[PDB]
Amino acid sequence: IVGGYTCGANTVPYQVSLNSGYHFCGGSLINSQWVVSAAHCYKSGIQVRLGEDNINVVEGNEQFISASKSIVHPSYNSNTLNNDIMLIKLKSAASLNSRVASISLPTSCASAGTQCLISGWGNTKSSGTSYPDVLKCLKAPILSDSSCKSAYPGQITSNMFCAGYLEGGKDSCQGDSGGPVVCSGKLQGIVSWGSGCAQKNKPGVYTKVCNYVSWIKQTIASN
Amino acid sequence: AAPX
Ligand SMILES: [Ca+2]
Repeated sequence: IVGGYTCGANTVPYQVSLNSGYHFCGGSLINSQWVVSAAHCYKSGIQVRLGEDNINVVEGNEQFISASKSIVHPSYNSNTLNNDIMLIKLKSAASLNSRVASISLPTSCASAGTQCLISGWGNTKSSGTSYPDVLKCLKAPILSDSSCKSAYPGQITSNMFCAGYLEGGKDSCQGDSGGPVVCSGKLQGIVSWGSGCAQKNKPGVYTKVCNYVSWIKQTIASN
Repeated sequence: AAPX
């Protein structure tokens, strides 16, 4: 997260870190056994880390649970990032509490101008690299589809939206991928891609979760 | 453009 702020320990209780010996992506807890992340985050050997704040120090409240299933959307395209969504089933159920909590899925899509909370442990610099210990947060609005397509001509599908700031300085970044965009208490987006981070005229692009609510439900019910 |  570039141009954000320290969230505060456990103030985003649905945020998870996906770890393979290091933090590599975010995700969102949607029930005690399932996490939503980005398809581009798929790999073998995922450990889901819940209840995290400082990802480099064991502080209390953490639950580390291996992924038992990682299900990329069948129509995920690794070149366009269309359908950039994955479900992870936990090997055992997380213990839910005030610091480890699910986030609701949308019942309808969000409109342009809706303010959302985007969070992660990704890079905090628009040029070069700095990875934070603690979770960072950014409040950002959903942009109009016209503005999104103007910024990314030929690259925005019906399964994407833009959020953030055209003036530069505030965005998600590498290491935030897979993490949440929450708006009025619903998980409306997944950190997906963009042209650099926090660059002028190049807002973040996010997977449009409202298009996948039925797919998520059917996939969980069958697994 | 790159994944995040
Ligand atoms: Ca920790």
